[PDB]
Formats: sequence, structure tokens, C-alpha cells
Amino acid sequence: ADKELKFLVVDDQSTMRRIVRNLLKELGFNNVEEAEDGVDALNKLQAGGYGFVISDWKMPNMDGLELLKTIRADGAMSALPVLMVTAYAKKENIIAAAQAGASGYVVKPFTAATLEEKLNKIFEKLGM
Ligand code: BEF
Ligand SMILES: [Mn+2]
Repeated sequence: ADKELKFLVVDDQSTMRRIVRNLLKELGFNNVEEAEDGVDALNKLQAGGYGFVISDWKMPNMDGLELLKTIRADGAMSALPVLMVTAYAKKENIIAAAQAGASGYVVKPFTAATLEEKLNKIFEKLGM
């Protein structure tokens, strides 16, 4: 994928945002911004230019399933890649996120290799 691809990393825990941002840097992606919940995310997205969203689920103000649904329903951003990265591991959560249009889903805790693999799977699916 294009190394200038602009990522938005959304998680309500600063530790997890730092993990994901650092992993992206190792993969050669430095154009990375952060958000703390779905509302903060949407504000950043409105500003434009984003090419990929990595999102937590459990967050105050707007949770990540609502964020994913909002993105998918909005004409300006309906095709934005959204990778869910969450501690929710139950199949009903996986099903609800998949049905809502998630591009992929990673369960926390996750290894660097898992994040790379799942990002690549999405790049290949979308021809990026
Ligand atoms: F708080 Be997240 F869904 F891991
Ligand atoms: Mn959370």
C-alpha cells in the first residue's frame, strides 16, 4: 500500500493508540492521527484526507460499532476501510461488527504479526 496513506487510530486508552501508531510506523506508515472516541473520530474524518480507520469498540461518547455504522451510512466515507481492534471476543460481537461492514476484526491482546497480516488482508481485498 501507499506509504502516505493517512490512518486514523481510534481508542479510548492512550496505551493502545500508542501501540497501534508505533506498529504502523514500523510498517512504514507515518501519516497517522489519533482519536479518543467515535465523536472525536468523526470530527477528524470530516476534515478529510483519511484512507484507513483502525478502531476500538468500547469507548465513551460514541462506541466503535456506532462509529463503523456511521461511516458506512455516510456517502462521503462509506467505503473507508475500518479495521476493528477490540477486547470483545464473543461471536455475537464479531457477527454484529462484520454485518455492520467491518473490513477486518482483531481481538486484543494481539501480536505485531497479527496486525500486519490483517492489514495486508484488507489491502489485498481492496486492491490497495
Ligand atoms: F475497549 Be475495546 F473494545 F478493546
Ligand atoms: Mn476501549
